[PDB]
Amino acid sequence: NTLFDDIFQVSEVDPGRYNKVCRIEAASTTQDQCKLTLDINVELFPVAAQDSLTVTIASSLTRSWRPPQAGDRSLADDYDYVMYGTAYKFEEVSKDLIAVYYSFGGLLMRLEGNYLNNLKQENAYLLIRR
Amino acid sequence: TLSHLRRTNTPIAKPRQLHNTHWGLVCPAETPEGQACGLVKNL
Amino acid sequence: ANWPLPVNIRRIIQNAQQTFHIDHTKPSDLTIKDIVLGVKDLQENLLVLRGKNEIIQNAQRDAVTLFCCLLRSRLATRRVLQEYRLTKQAFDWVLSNIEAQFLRSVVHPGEMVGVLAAQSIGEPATQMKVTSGVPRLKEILNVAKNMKTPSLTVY
Amino acid sequence: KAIPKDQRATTPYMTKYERARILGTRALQISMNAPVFVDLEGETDPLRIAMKELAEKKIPLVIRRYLPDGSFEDWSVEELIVDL
Amino acid sequence: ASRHGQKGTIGITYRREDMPFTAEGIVPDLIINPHAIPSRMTVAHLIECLLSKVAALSGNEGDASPFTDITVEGISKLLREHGYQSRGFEVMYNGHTGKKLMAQIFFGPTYYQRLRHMVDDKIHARARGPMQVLTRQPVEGRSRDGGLRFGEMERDCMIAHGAASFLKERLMEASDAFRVHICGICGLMTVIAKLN
Amino acid sequence: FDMGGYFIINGSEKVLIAQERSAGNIVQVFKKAAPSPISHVAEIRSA
Amino acid sequence: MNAPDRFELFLLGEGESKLKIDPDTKAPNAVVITFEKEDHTLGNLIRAELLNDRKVLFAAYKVEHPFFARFKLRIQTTEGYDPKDALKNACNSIINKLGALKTNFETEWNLQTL
Amino acid sequence: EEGPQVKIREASKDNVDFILSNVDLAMANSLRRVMIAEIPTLAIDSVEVETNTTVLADEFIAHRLGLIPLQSMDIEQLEYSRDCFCEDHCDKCSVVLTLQAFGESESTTNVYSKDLVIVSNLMGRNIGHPIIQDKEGNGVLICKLRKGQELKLTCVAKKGIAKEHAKWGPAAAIEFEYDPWNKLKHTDYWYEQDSAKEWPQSKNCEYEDPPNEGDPFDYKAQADTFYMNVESVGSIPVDQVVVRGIDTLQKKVASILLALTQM
Amino acid sequence: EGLVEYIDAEEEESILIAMQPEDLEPDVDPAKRIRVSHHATTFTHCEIHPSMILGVAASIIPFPDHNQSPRNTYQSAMGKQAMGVFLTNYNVRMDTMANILYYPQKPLGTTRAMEYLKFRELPAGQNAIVAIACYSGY
Amino acid sequence: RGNLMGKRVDFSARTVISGDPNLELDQVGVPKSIAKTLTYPEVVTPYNIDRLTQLVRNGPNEHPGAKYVIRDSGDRIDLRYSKRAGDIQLQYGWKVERHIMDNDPVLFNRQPSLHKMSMMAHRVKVIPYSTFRLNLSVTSPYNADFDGDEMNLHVPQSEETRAELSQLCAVPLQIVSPQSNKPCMGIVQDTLCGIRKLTLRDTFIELDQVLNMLYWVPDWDGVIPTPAIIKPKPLWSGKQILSVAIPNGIHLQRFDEGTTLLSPKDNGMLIIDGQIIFGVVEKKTVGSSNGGLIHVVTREKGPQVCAKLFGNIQKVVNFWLLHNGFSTGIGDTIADGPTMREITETIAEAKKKVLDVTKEAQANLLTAKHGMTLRESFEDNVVRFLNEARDKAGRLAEVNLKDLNNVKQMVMAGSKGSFINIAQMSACVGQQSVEGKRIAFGFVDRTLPHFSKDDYSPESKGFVENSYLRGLTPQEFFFHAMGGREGLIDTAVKTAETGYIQRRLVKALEDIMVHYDNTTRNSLGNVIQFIYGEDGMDAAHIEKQSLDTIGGSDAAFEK
Amino acid sequence: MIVPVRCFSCGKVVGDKWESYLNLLQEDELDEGTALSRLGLKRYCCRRMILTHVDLIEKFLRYNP
Amino acid sequence: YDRKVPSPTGEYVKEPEWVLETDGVNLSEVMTVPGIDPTRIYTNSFIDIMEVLGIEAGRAALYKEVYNVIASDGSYVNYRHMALLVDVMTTQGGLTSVTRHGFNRSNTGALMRCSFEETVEILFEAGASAELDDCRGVSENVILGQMAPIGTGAFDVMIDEES
RNA sequence: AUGGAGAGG
Ligand SMILES: [Mg+2]
Ligand SMILES: [Zn+2]
Ligand SMILES: [Zn+2]
Ligand SMILES: [Zn+2]
Repeated sequence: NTLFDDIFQVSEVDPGRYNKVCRIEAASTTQDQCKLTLDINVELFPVAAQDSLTVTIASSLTRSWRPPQAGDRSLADDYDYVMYGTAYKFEEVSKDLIAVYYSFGGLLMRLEGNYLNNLKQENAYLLIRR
Repeated sequence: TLSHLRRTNTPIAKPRQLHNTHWGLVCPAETPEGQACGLVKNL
Repeated sequence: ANWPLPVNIRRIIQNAQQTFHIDHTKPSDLTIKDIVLGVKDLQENLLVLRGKNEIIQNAQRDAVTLFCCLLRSRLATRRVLQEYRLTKQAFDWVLSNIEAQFLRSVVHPGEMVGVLAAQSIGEPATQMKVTSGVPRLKEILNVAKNMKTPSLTVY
Repeated sequence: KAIPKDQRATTPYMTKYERARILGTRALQISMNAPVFVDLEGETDPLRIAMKELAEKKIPLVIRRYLPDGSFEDWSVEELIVDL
Repeated sequence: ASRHGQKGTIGITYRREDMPFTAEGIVPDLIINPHAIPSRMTVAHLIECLLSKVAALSGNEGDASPFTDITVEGISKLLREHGYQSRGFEVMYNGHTGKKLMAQIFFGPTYYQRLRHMVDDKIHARARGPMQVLTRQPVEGRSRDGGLRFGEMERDCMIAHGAASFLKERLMEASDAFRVHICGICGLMTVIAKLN
Repeated sequence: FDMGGYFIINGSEKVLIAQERSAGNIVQVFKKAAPSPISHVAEIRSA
Repeated sequence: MNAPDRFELFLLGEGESKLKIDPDTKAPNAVVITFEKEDHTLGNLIRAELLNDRKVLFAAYKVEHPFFARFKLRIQTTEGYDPKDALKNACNSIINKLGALKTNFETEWNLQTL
Repeated sequence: EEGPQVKIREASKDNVDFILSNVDLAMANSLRRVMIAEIPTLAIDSVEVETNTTVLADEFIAHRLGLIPLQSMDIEQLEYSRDCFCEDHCDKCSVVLTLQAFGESESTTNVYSKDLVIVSNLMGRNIGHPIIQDKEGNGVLICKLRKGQELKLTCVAKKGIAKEHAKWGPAAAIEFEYDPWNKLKHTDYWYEQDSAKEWPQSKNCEYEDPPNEGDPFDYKAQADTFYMNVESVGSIPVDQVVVRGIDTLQKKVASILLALTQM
Repeated sequence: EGLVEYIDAEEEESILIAMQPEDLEPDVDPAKRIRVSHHATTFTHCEIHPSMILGVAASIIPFPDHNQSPRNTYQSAMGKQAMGVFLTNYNVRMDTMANILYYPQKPLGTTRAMEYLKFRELPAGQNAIVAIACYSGY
Repeated sequence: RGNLMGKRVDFSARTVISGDPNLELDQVGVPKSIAKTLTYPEVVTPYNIDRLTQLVRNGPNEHPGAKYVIRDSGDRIDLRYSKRAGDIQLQYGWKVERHIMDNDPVLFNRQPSLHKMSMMAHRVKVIPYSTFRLNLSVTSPYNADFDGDEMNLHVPQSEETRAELSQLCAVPLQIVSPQSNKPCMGIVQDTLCGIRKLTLRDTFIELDQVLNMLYWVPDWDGVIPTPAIIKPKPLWSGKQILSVAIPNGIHLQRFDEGTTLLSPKDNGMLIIDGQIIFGVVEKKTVGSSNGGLIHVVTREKGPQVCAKLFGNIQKVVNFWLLHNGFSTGIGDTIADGPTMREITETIAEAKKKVLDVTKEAQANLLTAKHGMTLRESFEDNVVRFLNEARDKAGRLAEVNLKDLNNVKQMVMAGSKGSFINIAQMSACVGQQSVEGKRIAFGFVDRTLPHFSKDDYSPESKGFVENSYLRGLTPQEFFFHAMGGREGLIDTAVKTAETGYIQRRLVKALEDIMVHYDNTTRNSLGNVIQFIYGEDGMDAAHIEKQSLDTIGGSDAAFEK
Repeated sequence: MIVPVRCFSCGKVVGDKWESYLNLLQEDELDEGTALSRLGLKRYCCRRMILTHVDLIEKFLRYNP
Repeated sequence: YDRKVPSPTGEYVKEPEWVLETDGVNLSEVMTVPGIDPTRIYTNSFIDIMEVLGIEAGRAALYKEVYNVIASDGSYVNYRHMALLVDVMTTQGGLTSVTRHGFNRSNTGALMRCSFEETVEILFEAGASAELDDCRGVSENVILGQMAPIGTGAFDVMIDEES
């Protein structure tokens, strides 16, 4: 099923000598002890400043990648920007602060929270809408 | 042919180095490589 | 700290926490005796020379001293149990693999290393305020009575 | 004189030179149609057959390792460890 | 070789289809690697390419005289006046697929000169051939159908490798090999070996 | 276009390369090495 | 000297067939077909027309060496769908498109001047 | 019709400038490749030199003789010399044309392509005739003769493919451009200051709409609109060049399909 | 008429040579090269042209002042190995070996020194449409 | 020395070399004619009697064929002249001299042979054209380019010696060299610049091209990797598709500068389980370094897997670069206006400083440094100032360059380029030097007749303000010519002296090896080292590791 | 030698344009650019083929044999 | 000179001292001067080190110098090779040069030493002194055209009935 | 065969 779900507020956008991928820095609008850094393909899904994106972590929607057929098969998303990556590091800042590191084909991601079912697994479907 | 008809040979302190007095008399670039470098010069 | 040593240990360690898929939230099924006596018996099998007399044994321990230092530094009980948390099977596999790679890293008898050394020194010399480089090397090899730049470094 | 089967201080592992020598000699024997002691299983190349015959330790050769003093230690191919 | 010490041999030959092509349909008669530029610092190669391009378009004779005030800026301006990229770059298409190339290519006329050395005049091979009369070793020279000298350094290499049998083979079966008879007393080649 | 300046020996075109030498009848002083007893030498090649 | 003949780029040799269909042992229900005496001109087109079929999982071509005029084409389709049929359908699609294109160009040319 | 579309912009005896609509990149590029190489053409393949007392060498002349553009209108009802059962060459596969020249006047007696005289039987087929787009009517200049210099030889032209040799090339340079505004972003433009001011503007930009800065990148876009300009050497008419190209590609595809039927 | 003198090095030791004839007369373009202002006055001789310091094989090099000197040397040593028309009467001479280029061409980028070397009349190479690019990797 | 220590041999060849991205590392492109010329004797056995019969039936001129047939009596049958070259009944025990065929072990060598890597055993692949063809990752231990280079190839004549070549002199074995305890082979040129251009985070590859690259890998499992981007367009990344070439179980970790497990500048290098996690792949990774990827793969998976890795990486990267494109023009040697202005004023203030120091020294106010002359201190100051000027202008030009600058890209990739190249092509080529000193006075109290006597100004003593882009002045050109001349001279002298010295070293350490007691001795039994390398380890199987016991405080150590 | 029959790069015929080029040069007193432009040599490769060429056959015909 | 020195707290910390460089060498009297550390004093002349401090110190100094020359160009050669060279240069008891005056005066085989530098005179004096050749040298078996007892040829292969 | 010149990495 679903592993994580939260709404973040884009606080910073950084095009570090790039033109297709910009590193984003957002914070949770629910938890004051939660933050997120995430590389985003702006050329596909543009992310301006002061935006409120809906972020979700899933494990499904291994075998070879078959053709899309979204209007034929179970897409299980209807989001705007979906990626697939792999967790590679579980960092513990404090006992009440746990950070995780995902890697989406080079597009890295650092999610700092507290309360998680995010285990070290190839399964990492990051779904973002609005 | 032109190059070979204007050649300078030198038998035997630093006779291989391009001396300052070679200005306007000897070509600075045109010289054999490997062995007889600097010794064999062109006008 | 960084020095050329025969067997790599870090790559073996990170190959143990992958081949066995160990989680970092589970107590190790090891014992103090297992780790301590295990590593202490691991150094016994690291043979370079294989004589039975005292001299050969001394030369042996002297030959494997540094790598034994590295081994003890990397396979300390604290480090083994806390830094990466290795299980029993994983630890034994690490020991066996280290011993194997050590026996592989031994120079093979018959190795013409004289010519190999001469080539290993002569070859980079082709790619070359005191005197340095080729002329200095020439001075060194010729053992020159008079060197072009004699120096006295006094502390 | 010689050296007894016990108290042999030489490396129990077969060196690369010893391996290349054994494989070479055996492949030479096979190249001159010598009796094969292993199942060919499709292999016809004398070198490859020698390798497969080495992996099964079906090679009846021996190695006389010379010591610089003049002594020598004997190591059968069946006894030598091939870790390379 | 070009005219700036940029020498090199032909790696391969491609037909006009496999060759990359500009929008004008022009295909390069020659393709050189950029890596042969920064390490050797032959800027005048690029400059003479630009100048030859402008002189080609304008139909004039490009002045590549040594000490003149003709700068890359002026040439670039003259090139831009003809409707091309001032820095000589051209958007080309991959001949195999027809798809555009991400990076543009420095494309233009350059005076190249076919040198003296050619492969068919260099290629040599001898399995066995004529020997010398004194040393009974393979003769010297490609024109004499000779063999290559297994120099001392090569011997050193084969020593380093440890291939003793190979070293013996090169110095016996490959080159010269003689069967001699030796006396068991004096130990010299005095023996009058009356065979048969 | 042939500029000449060469000889013809047995059908073979030969060329005499200019031979460089030190100008004679010129007085030159040279500082001698340290192990040498003499310090300076003023020489001249007479032709 | 050692250069091969020019007709070896379009004329088949002795015993050489045009197509060599081999069962791909990598993934199930796949095929590798060896095209002889053909280059990118055909391979790129066929491969591009094999990706238009939505019942085709994989489709790629490659020329293992520019010296020899030949290329391999790996195709993988869904279960119950033989890849040869996909190849034939793609080919016929190509033929139809080319025919229509020819007709259109002819009808266009029949309205021009000078 | 129903599929791909053509929009002829310019047309002449030597050039055809048109827009190709509703087509895949691979098909257009393959069409280009076929138009460049795989179109059958007639050109001099054999040269029998009798007397050659001119400046130029024998095969030096044979080269430019082979490079001469010959008529290839009815080349399709001609046959390959490798397919015909005749010994060497005949009239059903090859076209024989002689060349006889000799210096007469004190001035330099030029030798062009107009001096080539068709000898073999054409039997109705429009073929072998050297293309002369020259104003004076001379054509391709073979060589130059002095006062007492003579050139006597016999040329044998055979059916060949430009893939075998560039002399059988029916076309010169084919202009090819898609997406003049780089809206597909297949090209990362190099620049120093401004990427637009430095790079010139293509002619094909007048037929498409300029991108708006208020619009994001169209990632679902493909290459549909193409701009081509095919130039003929003279051997085969431009329209016939592209038509024979299409038919050639179609024919080899049909040959592969035929092989599929055979296996 | 006492307009040009013959000067050897020994006499060159005691004169002041002007590099350009414009260095006798007493805002700028950043593109051009930086040249040192003439701080000398008592000139006795002026250089004909600075491009005369080069030789025959080195005068064929386009923009030799924009290259590294050993590259100019390499080109000077490889210019003697290029094929072309070495003599017009090549067809009546019995040389042991001779190579003549099929279609020689006079370079698009020439030198004012090439005029006297007759290189545009007897060239040794062709202007090839070159492309600096990474293609097949061959 | 000429007939015994090194004599000419049979069964050899020599040809001009060239590269081939589609050849394997342990392969060599051998021309067909050479394949027909060189021969190997093969004894007729029941295993190969058919193939040998076919080879004899083909004879010479047609490869694969044979040259001679040796019988029991020892009579040599010449197949090209024999009346019975069509009817031969090969008896068991007969020798057949067949042509060199594919997958045959030959010895590839290039002079000068400096080390054991100069002679390596390759597998033969018969190809058209008259050129020896080799991989681009074998060009470094051979030290060779393609500017008319020629190489030699030798052919073994028995089974034991071809085994000796295949088991000792084999190229995959010679990957990790016992010289600098590091791999002597790596990815270079277009493959390096390409693998740099591919692993960029902006580099995204769509479906079709990804499929092609995937099929370009011979060791591809046939499984399409799940794309990094799912919606809106299914896109892959360069890192993702490059991971296909990397075998499983490969773990690489390297931190460079500000690498904090997130890499804001996408630096460093993290690869997990044969899958690159993050970092731009270039010379520090895919190159021939100590802790490089090649060393790891070789020491982990083996030599064969490493050579096959060379193959895969080369094929994929060259394929992507083929349809991407990369170039270099004069535009990549041009800096901005204000940049060139700052460079010019930098050189100006430099010459101004030199002027101040000069006038100071001429006023006898200069105080000599302890242990050197006033004049020496002056020259040192001027030279140092001019060097600092060239470096200042050079960095000023390097900062101005963009990331799209092709030359700068080749510098970043590590393919070919450096800082000084940028500095000289665009900014300033700097001060010329002869015999350690600046251009001396060839003439009396002056360097050239165009200057006045006693002119120690920079532009006189051999300083060049202009870059290669702007063009050098006559004086500057002549001085630079002097410098380059000295360069060539001392280069020739260098390689000569190095040659002789190398010979001496070889002849000195000739009869030295390790016996079966790990005792490094000679021909007299004299012990050089009781234990070889003072530890008994081979230089090949040795990696630089960190001893984390010697560093840190006692508090951290105890903790 | 003599004017090349066709351009190397593309393959356009340029053999019948030499005498016309000379006529456009000396008779009409035009520059090389306009002369090459009127001959339909738009691409600078074909333009090169004539602009770069040197007719050496004229010097060759001077000999009697 | 800057220097890494163990701090009393533990970690190595940069502590910069003053070092006197010197043109001129006479180690025999400089080290005996009161004021400096006579245990760290060093010269680039290993020939003086060999005379003053011993043959082992000369060994270490020689290796230090060679390694310094190699690393001066930014290159890197493993320890065992250069150590082997220095060892073979120092095992005779003194500093043996790599020339005809040095190692070529050894008690090795005549054929081995005749294959380098002075050939004829060596053969002459060997023929005069009547020297026995061990024939276990590389170049010697090379001349004899035999499989030299090096590498693969270091041992022998026989057969023992185990079938 | 000896001897010599030039060139290639
Ligand atoms: Mg080279
Ligand atoms: Zn006797
Ligand atoms: Zn016929
Ligand atoms: Zn053209």
